[PDB]
Amino acid sequence: DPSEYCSHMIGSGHLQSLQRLIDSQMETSCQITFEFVDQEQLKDPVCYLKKAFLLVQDIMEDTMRFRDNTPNAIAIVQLQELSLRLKSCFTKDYEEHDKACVRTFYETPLQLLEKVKNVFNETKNLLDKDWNIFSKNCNNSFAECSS
Amino acid sequence: DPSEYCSHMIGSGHLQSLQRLIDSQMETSCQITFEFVDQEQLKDPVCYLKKAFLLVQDIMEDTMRFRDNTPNAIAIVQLQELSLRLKSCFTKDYEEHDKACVRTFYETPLQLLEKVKNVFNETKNLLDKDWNIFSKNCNNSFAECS
Amino acid sequence: DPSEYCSHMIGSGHLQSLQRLIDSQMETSCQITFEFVDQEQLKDPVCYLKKAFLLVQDIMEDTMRFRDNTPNAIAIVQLQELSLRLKSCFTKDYEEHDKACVRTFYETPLQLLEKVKNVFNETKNLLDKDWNIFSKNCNNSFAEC
Amino acid sequence: DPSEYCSHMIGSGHLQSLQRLIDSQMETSCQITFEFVDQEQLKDPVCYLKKAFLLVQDIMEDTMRFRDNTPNAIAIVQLQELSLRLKSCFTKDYEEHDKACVRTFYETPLQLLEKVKNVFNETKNLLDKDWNIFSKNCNNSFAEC
Amino acid sequence: DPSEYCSHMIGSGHLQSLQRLIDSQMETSCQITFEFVDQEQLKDPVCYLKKAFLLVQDIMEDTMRFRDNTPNAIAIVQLQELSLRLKSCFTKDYEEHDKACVRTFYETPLQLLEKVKNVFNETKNLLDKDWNIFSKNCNNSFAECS
Amino acid sequence: DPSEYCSHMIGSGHLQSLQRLIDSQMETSCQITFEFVDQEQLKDPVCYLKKAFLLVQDIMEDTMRFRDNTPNAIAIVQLQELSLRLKSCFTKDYEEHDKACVRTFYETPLQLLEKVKNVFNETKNLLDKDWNIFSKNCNNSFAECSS
Amino acid sequence: AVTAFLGERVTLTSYWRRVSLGPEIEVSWFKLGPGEEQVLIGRMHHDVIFIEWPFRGFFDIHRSANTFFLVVTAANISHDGNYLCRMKLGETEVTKQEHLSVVKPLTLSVHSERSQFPDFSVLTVTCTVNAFPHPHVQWLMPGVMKEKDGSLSVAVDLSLPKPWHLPVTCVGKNDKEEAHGVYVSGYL
Amino acid sequence: AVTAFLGERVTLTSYWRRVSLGPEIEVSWFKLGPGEEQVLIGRMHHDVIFIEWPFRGFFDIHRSANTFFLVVTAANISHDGNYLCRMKLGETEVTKQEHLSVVKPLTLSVHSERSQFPDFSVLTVTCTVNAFPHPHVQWLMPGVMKEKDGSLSVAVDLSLPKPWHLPVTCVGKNDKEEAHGVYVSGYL
Amino acid sequence: AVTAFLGERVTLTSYWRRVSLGPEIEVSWFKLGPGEEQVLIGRMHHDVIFIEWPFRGFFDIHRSANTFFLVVTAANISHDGNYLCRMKLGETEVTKQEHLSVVKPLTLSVHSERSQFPDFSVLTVTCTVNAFPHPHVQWLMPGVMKEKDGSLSVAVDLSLPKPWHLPVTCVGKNDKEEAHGVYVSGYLS
Amino acid sequence: AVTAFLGERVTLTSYWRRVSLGPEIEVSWFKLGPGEEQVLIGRMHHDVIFIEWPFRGFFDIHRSANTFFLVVTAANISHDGNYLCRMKLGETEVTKQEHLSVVKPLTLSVHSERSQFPDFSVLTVTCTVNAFPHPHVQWLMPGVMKEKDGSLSVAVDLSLPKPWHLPVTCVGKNDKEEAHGVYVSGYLS
Amino acid sequence: AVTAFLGERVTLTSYWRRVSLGPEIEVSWFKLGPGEEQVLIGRMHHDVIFIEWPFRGFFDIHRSANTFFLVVTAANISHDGNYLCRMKLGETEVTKQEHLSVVKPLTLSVHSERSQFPDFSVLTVTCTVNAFPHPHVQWLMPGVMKEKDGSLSVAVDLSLPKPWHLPVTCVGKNDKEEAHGVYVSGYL
Amino acid sequence: AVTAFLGERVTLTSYWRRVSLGPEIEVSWFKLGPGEEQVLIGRMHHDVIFIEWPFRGFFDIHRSANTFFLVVTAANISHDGNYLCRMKLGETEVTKQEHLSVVKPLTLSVHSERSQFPDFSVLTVTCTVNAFPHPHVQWLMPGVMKEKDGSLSVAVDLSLPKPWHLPVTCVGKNDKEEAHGVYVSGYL
Ligand SMILES: *[C@@H]1O[C@H](CO)[C@@H](O[C@@H]2O[C@H](CO)[C@@H](O[C@@H]3O[C@H](CO)[C@@H](O)[C@H](O)[C@@H]3O)[C@H](O)[C@H]2NC(C)=O)[C@H](O)[C@H]1NC(C)=O
Repeated sequence: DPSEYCSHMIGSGHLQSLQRLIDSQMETSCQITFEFVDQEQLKDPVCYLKKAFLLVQDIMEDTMRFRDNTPNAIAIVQLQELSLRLKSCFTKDYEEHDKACVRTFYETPLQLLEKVKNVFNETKNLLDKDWNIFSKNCNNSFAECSS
Repeated sequence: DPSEYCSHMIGSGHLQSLQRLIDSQMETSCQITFEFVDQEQLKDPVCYLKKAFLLVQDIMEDTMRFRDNTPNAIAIVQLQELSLRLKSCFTKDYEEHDKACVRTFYETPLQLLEKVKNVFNETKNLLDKDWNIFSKNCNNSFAECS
Repeated sequence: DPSEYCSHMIGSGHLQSLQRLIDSQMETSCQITFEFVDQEQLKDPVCYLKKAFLLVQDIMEDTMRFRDNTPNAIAIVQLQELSLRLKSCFTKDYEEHDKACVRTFYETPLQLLEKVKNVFNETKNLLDKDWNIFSKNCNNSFAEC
Repeated sequence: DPSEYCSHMIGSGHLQSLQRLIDSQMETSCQITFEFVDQEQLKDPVCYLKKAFLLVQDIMEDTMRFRDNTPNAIAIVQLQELSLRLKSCFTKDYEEHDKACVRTFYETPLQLLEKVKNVFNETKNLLDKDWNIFSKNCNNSFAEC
Repeated sequence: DPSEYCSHMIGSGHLQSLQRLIDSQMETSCQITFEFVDQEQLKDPVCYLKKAFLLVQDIMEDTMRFRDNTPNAIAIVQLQELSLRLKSCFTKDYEEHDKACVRTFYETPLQLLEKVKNVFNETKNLLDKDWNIFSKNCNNSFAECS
Repeated sequence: DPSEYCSHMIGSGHLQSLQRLIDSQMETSCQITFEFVDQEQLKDPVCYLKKAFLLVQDIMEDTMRFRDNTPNAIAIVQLQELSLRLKSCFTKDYEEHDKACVRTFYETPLQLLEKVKNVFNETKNLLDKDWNIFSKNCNNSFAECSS
Repeated sequence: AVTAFLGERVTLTSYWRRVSLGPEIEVSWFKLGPGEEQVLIGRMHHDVIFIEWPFRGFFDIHRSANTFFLVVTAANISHDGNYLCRMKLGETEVTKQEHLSVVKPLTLSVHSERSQFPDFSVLTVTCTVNAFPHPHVQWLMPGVMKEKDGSLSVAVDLSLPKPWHLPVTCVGKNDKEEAHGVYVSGYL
Repeated sequence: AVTAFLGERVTLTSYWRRVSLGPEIEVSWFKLGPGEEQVLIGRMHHDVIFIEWPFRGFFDIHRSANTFFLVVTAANISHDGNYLCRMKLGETEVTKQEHLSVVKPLTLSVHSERSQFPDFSVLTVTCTVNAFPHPHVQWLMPGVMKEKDGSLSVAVDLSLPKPWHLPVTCVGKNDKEEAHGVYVSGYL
Repeated sequence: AVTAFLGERVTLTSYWRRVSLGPEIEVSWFKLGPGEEQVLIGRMHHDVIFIEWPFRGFFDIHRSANTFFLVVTAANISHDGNYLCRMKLGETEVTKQEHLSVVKPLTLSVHSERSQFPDFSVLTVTCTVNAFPHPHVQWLMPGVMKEKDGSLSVAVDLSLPKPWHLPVTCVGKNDKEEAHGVYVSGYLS
Repeated sequence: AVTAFLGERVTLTSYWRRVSLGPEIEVSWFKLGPGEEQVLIGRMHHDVIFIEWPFRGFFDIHRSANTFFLVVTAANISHDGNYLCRMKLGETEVTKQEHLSVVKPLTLSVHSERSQFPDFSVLTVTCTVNAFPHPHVQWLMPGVMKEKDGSLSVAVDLSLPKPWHLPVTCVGKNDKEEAHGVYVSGYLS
Repeated sequence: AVTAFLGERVTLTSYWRRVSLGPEIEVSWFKLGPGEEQVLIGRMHHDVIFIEWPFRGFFDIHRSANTFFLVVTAANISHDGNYLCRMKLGETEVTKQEHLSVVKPLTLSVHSERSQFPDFSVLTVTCTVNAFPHPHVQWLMPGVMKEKDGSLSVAVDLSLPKPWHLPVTCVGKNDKEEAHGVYVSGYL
Repeated sequence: AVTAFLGERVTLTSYWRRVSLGPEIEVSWFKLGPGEEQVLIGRMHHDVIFIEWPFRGFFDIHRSANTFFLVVTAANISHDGNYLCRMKLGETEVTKQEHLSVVKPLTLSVHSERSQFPDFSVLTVTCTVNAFPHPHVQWLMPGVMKEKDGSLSVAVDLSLPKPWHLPVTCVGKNDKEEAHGVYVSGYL
């Protein structure tokens, strides 16, 4: 169900826009909590990114809010649109692993943004090499959590 | 020592840059403490701005920090330079009134930005009407604080 | 069942004898308690007098005591007779009011005597004027107490 | 400084008037307190009488009070005169004994009157017999109190 | 069952042996407890001895112990044998009176020995006067104990 | 100052008499306290006996009492007499060692008597071999107490 | 009558009708418990007076002429109620019953307290009335506690939301006794 | 006089000489402390009686005719001493002084105890007298302690060696008051 | 200006001026005593908080962003007064002062008492105010006591001869806080 | 028969019959309780003594020769009663019983009181005896209370009408122990 | 975790998922108890915090951004257990459960006692461990008291006859916590 | 010796040198104190024993033959010290001095505590020794409290930074008495 166009969804436009969010934020000593997959439990590079990327999408609406019609709001609208188009690029794993490998972080908005950008950057690189990479059965990796 | 020139310093480019700082901030329930002019104590519009302006430079440096050569960082650099130019336009009031009319706020970064945008904006507008407006003697209004 | 007898039932000799009692008592600060008619409760002079009269009978027996055959004892015996002669000149009022308008007093023997004398003195005055005065229905007066 | 006057200084009219006081008082349980001579301390009849006499003067003023011009008031005024006439028939004894043999009593007005009457009644008796009887030196009697 | 013979059993040899037990004991302030007849309760001389004698055998065995074939040990052996012979001379009184008239003493060994010497000595003397003396009926005297 | 007659003072008569005391005592569980030299502190055979014997003499009057004119009283009188005659047989040591090597015992009169008899028996044996034995300077032994 | 306030000296009286008499009457006082139940306080005969130990110092008795007095030295709440005086001469007895009312004057208190959740906008004003016999509280609009001394306390709360409509008045009552507490302004 | 025993009701009296008067006299009672020192107990004028709080319930006052009474409800030892009654009519004053004697009847006790060293042969008999004002003890032959109630206790010991010469008598006294304690035989 | 009522939770703040800083600031809160003395309440550094034992449970400290909170968990009268917050980054120290006002809402009471000698005709009405900081009472005409909780009580008497001039008004004050007491009628006619 | 007075040291003994024995006997002393029950006071064997904790300081045990002593250090009323001593040598056991009598010397008191109603003429003289075991009181003519120390108190009243027949004699008893109380004269004439 | 030691300040956290919300969320923290009851600790809404009176001074609550903190000011043993945070935004409620482990570090004690009967030759040595939650003691071979502070104590005895095999070792544990007691020699 | 442990029955002895005497000797035992005072414990003569009231139940005295015994029924720390027995026969007195050592066996305790500021990385472990007469503690390296019972407590702290060098050993001593405490691991 993944096909060749999976290599040609995430563009440099999306990434540049992610850098924009980061570059525009005021530096504060301020912290929010959010979920994210922890790299200490999910070490396999493909599966970490597979899970991570899907998590970033369904966390986006709650964690990445800007005023409507603003450049960053528009950037977020485009990432979300892009998520829907990536649908068939990730094959589903066992639903028992939905809450698996996930953890909360009490960090800065800038630090949230760094994480999201890197998941994006790395998910794009993988897809550019192999449009079929995320058809990987990730169940064994997900079960290894919480190790 | 103010002059006609004062009417020509705060351009609408500055104000759009302030709006871009605002529009680009991510929405959190995050709050920060900063010191600013008490609008409950300084009601007089001219005197409020005279005071706000003597705080705006330090406010910027300590509260509005961006990564270098970033658009928002550059905007702050240009707002800093503007504030040197505008020096000429405000006549000094008694030093006894340096810490008067001031208040801490526990507010959102977006709310800080809006306060700052408003100073510049009203300072522009007042100055568009009268290049000499901020040569007002504000010693009495300051004394009425608290 | 009154008559024109009542006009001069109480003579001046009856009054002199009362004043004799008062004149003959020793002045002390002694006080005794006795039941009498309450003048604050019972302001109407006619009904006051009628009430007082149904009491001076017992009052005299219990409160005004002298040794047999003494001048003052005699004057009491006659005042007992006078009161027995006066039972027709006052008509009866509802028995429900037998204890009404009555009150104890903690007073001097002489003060008691002043009270008792004035019942007779004031009765005689009104009785000199109208002999039928104590046919007055006092049921309402007594009822106000 | 006695004489044969003293034999009949106190008449029977003086005694009748005393008994009149007693007869005319109301019987109550009132009690008053008064100083009189102590009969347990001072048993000798002659000296008792002498002592009592130096007291009935004041006793009467403070204890036997009646309104001016009353029969009983008059009888007191005369008993005051009688006592002033009797000051010669008793000779003085040491002043050191002015408070001796004396005692307060918490008693009835009538009981006081009985006391005062007996001073006069018993004085008269002894005075009828011997007119010079109260020239008796009572210094020793009083001293025994 | 007593007879003339009873007058001839306690010899003065026995009594000298008892005196040798006494004379040979070292003087200490040592005290021992033993049970004996209460002289305060049995005053009667004959009855006292009748009773003392029913105790003397056990008293000896438990209280007067010497090393074997020693002179004092031999003396005790001969006093034991004498007591068997003297059995005949005492008639038995009610068994109800076996524990009556008895008392514990907390005394010196020398004082124990003296009590024992006295029983034998007075028993000898009484028996010298009347071979039949200890056929006395002592049931009443015993009953008066306590 | 000791001479040959020191071999011929303590006779078998004295010893037999000591046995008599022992043999005549009633057996009791009774105890007295007395001083005696302890064999644990004074191990040297000669010096133990030298000290022991002298101690037995000046303890005799207080610990070994019988009624006057009794055979055992007479025995004790003779031991005491014998002590005076033995005077020059024991040469004196340093007076600082008077209280040395001595100890109390809480024992039976029979046990006291056993000890005394053995000191006697052994002191006699030594003297029979050497009338001069107790001229031994015992100061070194006495100083070793309390070891 | 009679009425005494808490802490006051008060007397109840009785008397012998024959004015000629006094000391010869055997007089006994009773405090009437609840109910059909009489408790001896004290007796008086021939000027000898004996007060039962439980009432000793709280009550006394004396006579003047034909008149007999029951004195309460310092009225307390327990003393409130009926009394019986039995008067006995030889074989003949007359009894007088008397009622004594003991009153404690009221104490009215007002205080306020603001809310701590969900905000500080709600002002609760509390009005307390202590009294005997009949404490009564109420707030004028746009249970009972027994104290150690026998008196009664009652309290009412009034909650005001923003903006507080001050002043507010509570009326406190005993019977005819009346006091007000008025809360006029908060501290801010 | 007067004399009261501990716990008894007792009255001190005073009076106005003019028999005609009574309620009009201002009467005040004082307990006289040591010394030249007067302490107000209570006042009476026109039949209003007020007792000072420290004496409330221990003293009361009443009047009959010209006669004034100071009643002590239950005499205690502190009440023993002098009293002053000041009587005031207009500008004129007369004072009466009265003495009150309070007596506590004596309690005599006897007990014995034998020695425990050097032997049990010595019998010590102890006689104790409690009283007010004047307890006194003594053994008939061949200091003071103040109690909480204000009374005094005194004790004497008698030691008997063997053979004990029993019985032995101690006499206890208050003033004229006298009791004996006699120890007749030991327990053995 | 921060004011708390007795029993309330209340918060005092200080802050680091550079908004991007927070956990790096060593923070110590002091209660200022009457000799200008500093008593250490507690310290904070990198979101590790330690509250001195005499203050434990009465005060707490937390941070959010560049802001440093002193929480008093239940304001009591002792807590009224000044506080000092010392903030250090490396060699640089800045201090902030904060005054806390603790207020106890006033209680106003009215009661009366009639005289017992020479007669019963004088009515004495009493008005009492308890409060903190400044209780004040006063009768309107035609000594300060210290309580165990730290509050102050004041009382005034008004003696009225017969016939009693009633009603009578009593005015009580804390600062701006105000209550009235009215004695309207006595118990007997 | 052994008797001790309250507060006295007192000794009870048992013994081994064979006089040459002593330290070898295992000795245990018991206090007998009201159900014939044995409560262990303490044990002794080879001059090692152990006293049970509830009895420590109140009882001690020692031996001399064949004799075994139970020392009660200060006799109190609870100690009155029986004791049992069990002695064992190997399989052979013998027991001795001992009763201890504890006695408290009697206290006799006299006091009086006159009546207060209907008059002061009746004199009531009171005689009281405290003791243990058997206090007894009695007035000579022309309920038992339990004290905290275990002793017993008894009292009798004698009411005398006027004129008072004085002197009056009171006789108190423990057992053989005897005291008299005489009331000789009252305070007033 | 989270684990706290006795006396430590410790913190439980919860959060709202929409990062832009904070004060709007109605927050309430509950201590969960045997076995389904929830006891309200306190509430927070719009930065108004009210801690229920029983938990006052023991617990506090504050907000940071979208993050909510339960502070337990000095962990005591009663605080060991589950907690529930209830977050409400109008109609939506989300719930978070959180467990706190309170731990009391172990105390190990050793002391000896020689026997007193029938002789003094037996040494019994005692090892005591107090901890929370799981104290456990034992002797290495050749009765649970519950304390006031909620902690548990256990003790073991070892009896050595002569001659004593010293040294002897006791082992005390909590969970992973371990200490030893060694008795090396007696006093003599 | 003689040495006794806390709580033990112990015995001091004295004797008369003439073995035939016993009861005749007047015996008295004294506790010697700071620094020359002699306090009479009790007396014995002719088998009569009297123990002074302050020592009653703590000490007793008895005789055997010529031998005299002081029993201290339950050795407590105050009993540690010198004793004097005075023996008198008419004119002759002989004296004997005797020392009693009371010993309380040591208790050794170990427990740990992690730091709370500026972080939780420091472990300080505490070792406590209570004994009599000479408690002494120390840590083997890679403040004397006096108790109610007269015994002494001492304590030492050791502070370990991360990473903790466990196990660590504490050494506790009395005199020849020795125990060790070993902290093997923390809880985590
Ligand atoms: C109000 O007045 C009554 C009396 O009319 C008070 O009751 C009395 O209070 C006294 C104590 O002051 C009681 O006496 C006590 O009795 C106990 C126990 O029986 C005794 O142990 C004490 O030594 C003491 O004598 C007395 O019994 C009691 N009288 C009655 C009739 O109950 C009452 O206390 C007063 N109430 C208040 C709040 O003041």
